[PDB]
Amino acid sequence: MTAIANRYEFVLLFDVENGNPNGDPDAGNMPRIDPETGHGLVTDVCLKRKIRNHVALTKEGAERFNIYIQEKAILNETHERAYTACDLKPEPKKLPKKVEDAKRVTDWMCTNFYDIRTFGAVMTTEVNCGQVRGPVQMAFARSVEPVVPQEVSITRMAVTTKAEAEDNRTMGRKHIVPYGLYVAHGFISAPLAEKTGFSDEDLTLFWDALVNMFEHDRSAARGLMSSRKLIVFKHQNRLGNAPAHKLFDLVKVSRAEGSSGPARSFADYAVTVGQAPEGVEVKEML
Amino acid sequence: MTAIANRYEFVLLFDVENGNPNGDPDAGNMPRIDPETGHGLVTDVCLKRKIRNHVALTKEGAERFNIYIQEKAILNETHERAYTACDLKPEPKKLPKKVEDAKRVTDWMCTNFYDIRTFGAVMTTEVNCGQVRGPVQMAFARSVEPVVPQEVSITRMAVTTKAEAEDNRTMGRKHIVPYGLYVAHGFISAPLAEKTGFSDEDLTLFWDALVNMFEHDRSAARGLMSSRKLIVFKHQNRLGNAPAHKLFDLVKVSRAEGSSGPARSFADYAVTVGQAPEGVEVKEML
Amino acid sequence: PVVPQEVSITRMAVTTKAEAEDNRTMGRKHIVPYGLYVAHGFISAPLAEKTGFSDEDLTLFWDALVNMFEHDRSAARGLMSSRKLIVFKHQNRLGNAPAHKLFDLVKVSRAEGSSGPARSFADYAVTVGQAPEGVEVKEML
Amino acid sequence: EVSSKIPKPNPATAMRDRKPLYFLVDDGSNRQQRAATLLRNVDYVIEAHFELTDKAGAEDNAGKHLDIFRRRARAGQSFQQPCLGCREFPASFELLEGDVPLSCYAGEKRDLGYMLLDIDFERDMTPLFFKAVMEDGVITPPSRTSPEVRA
Amino acid sequence: VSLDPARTDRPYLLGRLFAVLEKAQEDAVPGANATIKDRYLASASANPGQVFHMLLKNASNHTAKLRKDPERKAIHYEIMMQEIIDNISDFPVTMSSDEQGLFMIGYYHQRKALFTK
Amino acid sequence: MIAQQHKDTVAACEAAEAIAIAKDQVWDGEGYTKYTFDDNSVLIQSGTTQYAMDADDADSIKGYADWLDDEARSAEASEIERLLESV
Amino acid sequence: RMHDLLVAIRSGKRATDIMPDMDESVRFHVLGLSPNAARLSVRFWEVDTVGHMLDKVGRHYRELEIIPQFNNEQEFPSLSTLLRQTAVLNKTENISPVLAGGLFRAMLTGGPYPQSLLPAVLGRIRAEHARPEDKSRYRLEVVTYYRAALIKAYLIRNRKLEVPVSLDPARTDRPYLLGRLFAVLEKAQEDAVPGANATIKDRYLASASANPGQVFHMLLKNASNHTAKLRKDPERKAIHYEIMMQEIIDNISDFPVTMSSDEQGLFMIGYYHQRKALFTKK
Repeated sequence: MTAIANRYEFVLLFDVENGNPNGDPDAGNMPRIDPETGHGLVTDVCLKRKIRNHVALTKEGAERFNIYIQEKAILNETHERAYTACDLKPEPKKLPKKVEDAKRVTDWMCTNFYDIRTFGAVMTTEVNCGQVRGPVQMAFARSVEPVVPQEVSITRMAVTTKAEAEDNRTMGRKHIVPYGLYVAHGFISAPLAEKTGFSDEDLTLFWDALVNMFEHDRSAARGLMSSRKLIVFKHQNRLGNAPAHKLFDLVKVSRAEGSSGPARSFADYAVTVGQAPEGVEVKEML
Repeated sequence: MTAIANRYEFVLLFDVENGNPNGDPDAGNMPRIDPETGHGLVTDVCLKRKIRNHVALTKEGAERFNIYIQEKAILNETHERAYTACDLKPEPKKLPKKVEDAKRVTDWMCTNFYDIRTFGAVMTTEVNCGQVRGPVQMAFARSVEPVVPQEVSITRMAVTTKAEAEDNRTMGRKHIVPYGLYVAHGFISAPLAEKTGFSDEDLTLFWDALVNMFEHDRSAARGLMSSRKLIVFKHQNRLGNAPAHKLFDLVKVSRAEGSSGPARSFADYAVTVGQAPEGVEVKEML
Repeated sequence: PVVPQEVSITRMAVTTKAEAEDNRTMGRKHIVPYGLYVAHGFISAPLAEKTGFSDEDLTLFWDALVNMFEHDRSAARGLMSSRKLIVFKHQNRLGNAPAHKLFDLVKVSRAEGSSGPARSFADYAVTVGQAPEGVEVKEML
Repeated sequence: EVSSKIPKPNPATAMRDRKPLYFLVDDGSNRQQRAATLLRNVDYVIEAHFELTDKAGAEDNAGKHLDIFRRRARAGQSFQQPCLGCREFPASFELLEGDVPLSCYAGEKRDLGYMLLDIDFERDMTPLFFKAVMEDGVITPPSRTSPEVRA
Repeated sequence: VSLDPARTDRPYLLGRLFAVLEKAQEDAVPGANATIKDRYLASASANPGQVFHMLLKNASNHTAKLRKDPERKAIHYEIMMQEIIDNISDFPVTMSSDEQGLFMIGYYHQRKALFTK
Repeated sequence: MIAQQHKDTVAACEAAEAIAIAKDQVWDGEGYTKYTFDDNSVLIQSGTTQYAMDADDADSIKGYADWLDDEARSAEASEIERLLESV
Repeated sequence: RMHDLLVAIRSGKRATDIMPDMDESVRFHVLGLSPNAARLSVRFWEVDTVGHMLDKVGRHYRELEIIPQFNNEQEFPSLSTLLRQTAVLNKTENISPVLAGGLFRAMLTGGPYPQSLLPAVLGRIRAEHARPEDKSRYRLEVVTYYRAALIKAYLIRNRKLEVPVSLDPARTDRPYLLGRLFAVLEKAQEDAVPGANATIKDRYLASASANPGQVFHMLLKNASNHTAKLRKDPERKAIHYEIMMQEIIDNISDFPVTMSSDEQGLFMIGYYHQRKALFTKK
């Protein structure tokens, strides 16, 4: 697998209208917010799952493009598949003693499964396949302005089993963010790609997934989510020639002249990108 | 390998944004904090590990630049390698009787391993190989302001083993620091470098590692970490010309007057570097 | 009073093949978050007269006390430094006032604006009283 | 703590060649760890008197030395800083012009068993002991110069 | 008692205001599954200046629903609100951790008082 | 071990007692004197003959039993059992 | 019989009452030897009379008295067990010899416990956490019966404070109230999320005890989330926990920015007492 030969950094801008970009499991289902400033948050795992879903949809389980975590599968069975394909006994809870075979099993896992090859995975279980760090990493998405989550009451004209009034025989709850423009940062590391085999075709498919991430993620509670801007910084050498924080500071978001009241559309924000350093090429056509 | 001939003290300022700079093995995996004050902590060991990782990445195991504390190495085997290179029979618990032979083995270990040459090591294991102090030392890193770690609850759509738990998805959680600016102090000793061989090329590589320490350390729990400032104080003689605590006080970090509310970006802080004594100079260009 | 903290750490490599059969070790590291220590000392001129301890030796001793820790850096000690060094120089070959009464003149307390556990030298305010008529007082720091 | 004393060198051979003389505290058996169980917050009052020796001067008089000691104690002067046994335990001393303050064991008669009285340097550094009984918190050792306590 | 109506600390007053708003909503709309403290506590303590206005709108609606019935407490809660917001010059954009703790303390102090028979 | 330097000479007794930690004795049929040292090493003497023993190796303790007289072995059955569990 | 003797001497009675053969005037010797490589050193030595030292041991056990957390626990905790609970991983080794010397010393002399004791147990509470991997059915408590007993003994002796043997709802003491509040928040959490891997006892106990001002807001908000979920789901009356929070928060005027070591000990004792009185209330 001819791994990529350049270090990348990208910034993704997406917004939600009357939707719930990511619920909070331990606080009802409210959208995640910063507990001190109120800015909305979307966990990296959510975006990674959306990318996984897009890859699965657009590849339909083709060769070398399977997905490891998938949906209600048993991972130990996947590890057993990997061991069988390598002619090894998975009986021990440890990795095979011979380093060559311990590398062979993990290489098979990386080659077969796209999300392992891209984001990495931990496979230390009863049947062990090692660890992969993942060439592609992305941090939490954070709204540019504070959001005010809204709880919407909804009723139902039907009952599941039996009601006590046999009146609000059913009352539900819907959480929505009236609007919020989120900014997601991400990094791609060439050495890790060389270790796992993350190639250029994988990078192109990843860009496609980022651009069309939400077009097939529609749901009753998602609302209208869309990808607005994707700026990709490509370094001229393997290790890069500019700090990450310097590049991300080139992408700036501001209200422009629509300061009247709360933001309610992408037209209320203005995005500008500066000139990249000498050794970095910035492509924004995505 | 001529050793350095000047004492150095340096101050490193690095950030963390929606990340976990250093987990606490005792408190689940929460970021280390000073419980009596709330200030965050990052063990010097973690920074030394990141420096070792950067050195290994940028030197790819070149001669005289191997790192001793490797991912899966067995230290006794490395000590056995040293003894074989020195053509000696190793007693189990004791160094070679002839003090010159012990010096030879320790010098071999220092010369062919970078991190032994820099940070020192303890090798009095079942195949003794002496001890080294290490010219370069660094203390804990402590946040300028108290941090507010928050628990992020996440889920997974798959189950490792055979279980009927999922009627709800498998649970899990991350710990992140919304933002924290850490200050790390460090010392370099010429007298120890003389005994260990820490050269000027080693010093340049060390500065490079400090500057680019985090650029290749991305992961699913680190978030966005970056080194912001690196002030280096260089003395004109092997023994310094001023107490270190005087020098560290020249680097004053305080919140910018134009900022209010919780800190969320490095722009919220203003760093000022004072005038150094006559016998010292400040390399505030990193 | 000081309240040392226990810090848990890990290591990548195992030392022996026996323990390699999961290949990590969990050490621990004890630290004092902060503490200001007071050290008393006595120099006896009559004893020095029997040994040759001269004034240049005394200057070197003051220098060492001032710069004891500047070369003692290590992974365990963290940051340690000398803050104040008060010297009482007696006029007589013997003393001129009780030593315990002189040490009392060096009163160290907490600054007005400081509350909770101390975490920096700024939390402590140190003052030195008026010494008896027969002794001098110096502040090398 | 250290295992052994430093040996006597011959200075002449010290630079018949460059001979680095040193003691390595950390080297092997040189490092001896010694646990000490020691007292805390002690307080004593010592009653002692004088005696002229054979080599006393023709003009030396007990009164003169007594007054010298009293003046030094009152003013706090001292040849060397007194210590409670070991030099790392300095002693704060005063002269009691008034009455001895009341003791903590005022109503006790505690037997402390035999304990060292002094060391007889005339009879080849021979230690001699006495049965110490703490009556009313005050110990009354027999005179260490008497012939019936010395062998 | 424990409640101190003379504190006049902005976090304390905001906590008291939140408590009285929750009580007003509970009285106006009995049987609701979730109260104000269950819904807007996170947002209220995060950025009070962004959500307290709509909380006050809802409280006004609830008091309106209570004043109509001949049993009129509504007026009592309205006067409490007048007094509490009287001592506030402006809403805080953000509240510090200790300030949030004081906010919760004030909320719990006010809530118990309104539960007195 | 100094027994190799001085072998069965009496001066071994002098050297051991000069460097040895607390000494023990046995009176069971044949007189035996024990000189114990640090490092769990013990030197045992009877007349000119002597035997060196290590308290961490079983074989040394068995040989110490064999080097003793029969009646002594019976009295030392208790002591021998004590050292033998050192493992 | 030994149990009867311990009960008697703890209550302040004389051992002669349980059995008459003791002549309490006979004097008793206790010696403690600590080893090193090849030579062993005396660590402590007491020569008091049988009656006096029996009375001192009885006073020690009286001070250690606490309501047991589980019925299987010893009524009179062993000194070794108490010391073991301060060990790094609750095993006999790693016990600091100095603390042991200060026990089996302060125990049988009646003097103050070594000042190092309280920070040791507090640090253990900071470092310890739930250990379901222990194969013990009950998720191990961070503030066990033995640690709470040690803290109570230290507070009673070294600080002269008053500490009840069980929960005191009229204490109205700020550290005690904060400990009780932490206990009720924990109960709300483990009711809202059954079978949780870790509770707030694992992580926020240290900072809550040491720096209440900076961490109790998040704990209260999380407990609000827990009760809100607990209200929609079965067990709709959450109401009891809210009432308890009201009744405890009522006696507090401000969350302290910091607390002293003895105040932290009081916090731990209050948390232990409230937790025990809440296991099967409902």
